[PDB]
Amino acid sequence: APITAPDITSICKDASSGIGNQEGAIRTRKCCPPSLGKKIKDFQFPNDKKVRMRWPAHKGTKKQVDDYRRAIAAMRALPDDDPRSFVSQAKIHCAYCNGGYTQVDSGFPDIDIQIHNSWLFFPFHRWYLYFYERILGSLIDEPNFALPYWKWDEPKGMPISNIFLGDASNPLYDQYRDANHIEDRIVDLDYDGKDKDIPDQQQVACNLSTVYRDLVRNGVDPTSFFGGKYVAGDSPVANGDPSVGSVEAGSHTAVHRWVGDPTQPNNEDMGNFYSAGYDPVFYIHHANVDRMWKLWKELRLPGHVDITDPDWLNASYVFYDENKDLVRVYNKDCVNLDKLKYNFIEN
Amino acid sequence: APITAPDITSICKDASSGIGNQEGAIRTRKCCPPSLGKKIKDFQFPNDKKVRMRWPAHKGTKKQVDDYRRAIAAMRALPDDDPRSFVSQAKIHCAYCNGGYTQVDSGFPDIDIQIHNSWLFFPFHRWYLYFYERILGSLIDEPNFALPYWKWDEPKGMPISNIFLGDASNPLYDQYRDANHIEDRIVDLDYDGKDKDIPDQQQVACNLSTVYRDLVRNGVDPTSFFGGKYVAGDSPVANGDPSVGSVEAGSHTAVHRWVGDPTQPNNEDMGNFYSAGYDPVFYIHHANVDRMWKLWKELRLPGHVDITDPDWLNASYVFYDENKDLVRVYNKDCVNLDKLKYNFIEN
Amino acid sequence: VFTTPCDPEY
Amino acid sequence: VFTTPCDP
Ligand SMILES: [Cu+2]
Ligand SMILES: [Cu+2]
Ligand SMILES: [Cu+2]
Ligand SMILES: [Cu+2]
Repeated sequence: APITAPDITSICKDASSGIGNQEGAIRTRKCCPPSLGKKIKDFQFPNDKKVRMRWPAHKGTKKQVDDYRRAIAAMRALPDDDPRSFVSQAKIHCAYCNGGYTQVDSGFPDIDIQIHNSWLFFPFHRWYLYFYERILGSLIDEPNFALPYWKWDEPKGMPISNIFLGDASNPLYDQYRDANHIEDRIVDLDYDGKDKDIPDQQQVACNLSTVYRDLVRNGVDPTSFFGGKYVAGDSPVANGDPSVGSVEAGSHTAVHRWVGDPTQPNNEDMGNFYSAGYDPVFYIHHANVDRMWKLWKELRLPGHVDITDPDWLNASYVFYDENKDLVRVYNKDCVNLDKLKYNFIEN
Repeated sequence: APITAPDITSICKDASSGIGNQEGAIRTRKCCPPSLGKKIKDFQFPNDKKVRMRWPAHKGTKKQVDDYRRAIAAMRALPDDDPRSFVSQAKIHCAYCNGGYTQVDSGFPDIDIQIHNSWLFFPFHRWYLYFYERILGSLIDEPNFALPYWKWDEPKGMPISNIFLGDASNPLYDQYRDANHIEDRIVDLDYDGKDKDIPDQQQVACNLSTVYRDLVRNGVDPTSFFGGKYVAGDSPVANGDPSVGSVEAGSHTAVHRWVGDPTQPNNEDMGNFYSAGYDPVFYIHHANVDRMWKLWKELRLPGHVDITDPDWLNASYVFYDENKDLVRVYNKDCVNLDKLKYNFIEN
Repeated sequence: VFTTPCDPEY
Repeated sequence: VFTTPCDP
């Protein structure tokens, strides 16, 4: 049977899984979403006139950059308890990744839902960003708003983009990042917790090698790319499990570790699920992770196909949308980007 | 039905295929092997006490380099029509690659045999080198003689080894190489006819990427790695045909094109099959190509399996051995390096 | 994607 | 096993 998120406004508990130092945590663990008296609606495919074209963070137009920056500013200006607010959006990741919800709707009320370390990884984050992106556009009246994506598979996109830097006046900035690494600028997609100390050009080549490793060498079929089968009744799969998919465990994990501030008690923000969403670059990293799913299919190699298992197709989550409605979404409905009315600008 | 070499001492014609400027050709097209009254006998697995360990050309010991150099000197000193001679060994490549033989034994006397640009590529050259190596060792009374190999998949192995350089006083030297490229030293495994103007470290990374491409990205099953099916009744597959296997079309082709002297009418020696064997480095490049087959299987990725089609298994060629005996060899018998009594020194 | 060190745009 | 730029 499929994993099924509950009514997240009725059954929810504070996050207390996957956080090593709870008492010193620099972000909240009270990650439950607000109650507005909304019913949960079924997803309807969007009627957008134009496809939202996500843009590489290092090569945006002025309008793309300004729209994104202004939208984040608007999101940070919302009241805290607005489900669209900066902290409310961060809390989503905390709730779904650090034990906010149970499998009560599947007949397992005492087992948590975890969306990481399994085949839920890609579609959960796809939907999360889908609503996040539509929310941002709505806050600034840009009906065709698209997120940037951190194109760390392309040499000039490998340095963390200047748009995220500066200090507190920049809506896109976050003080809780590894200062040494921000100085180095160029992300290490092969980062294992030890700095490599190599020429920039070498790191560039290593990153490209790492992308090919995740997408071709290790992501040879749906099990190895998307991650292991995770169904009603299962307990959470541990970080580091061999069943975790290639991208999730590889380049994905590396960027989180590398950006996260090791001087913080849980390497906040990017270094732990529960806090990662307080870094604007979290979502923009994940937009490129989202893109990897697209690229992986476009490789046209044996095994590079989507999942057809009903227990994956019929798995569902609940999110607030740009109208503060609650929406239930299914994995099956995010496999086709044309139908979700976005894609990514490619060379 | 399998491609089957005829009695190469009875049915053979001057090479006339795949050589653009034959009137100006600097090497002979009279590539047919000598007649010595021998009967063709089937291959028997060798009884060598020890496995011959092929050595990286940039890391040879004194004895390895001296023995190789002396063996090539001995081979060069032989009368041309000795089947073990420098010229005779070069001519083998010409005869099999440039139309010396037909499919007469299969009922197609009107169709040439071509061993390139198909699944015959790897086993033909494996056998070619097998006898070449045994011949060289016999000339210097070294029963465990092993070829060097050009380890262009390892950064320090990418420069053409200085053992091949100098002048005609060096038996391993060939004047008919691209002088600009020899000066550059580092081979471009992605060479496509125009010099990249890039730093050495970038070329190293390019070469590493190319090996990854040939062995993992494009070599995903036997058809794409070994090359297309080619059986009796089939016409010769053209140079550059997309059905050619990943290594043959890729790194393999690049090294030939890069070493071949563009000032020569057919880019002799390495720049055309018919002349490539007059460059001692031809065989040493091909020793690493041979190793790629080993490495490809060691990867243990889906599809990295040997061919089981009888029309491949039972394809055969004829070679002179170190006793000036005529031996018929079959693809099926060369898949296991232990049984051929050689391998490669690895890290 | 498919950027490599061999490419001129690298 | 082949060499990659990530390796020492
Ligand atoms: Cu997540
Ligand atoms: Cu993540
Ligand atoms: Cu050949
Ligand atoms: Cu060749």
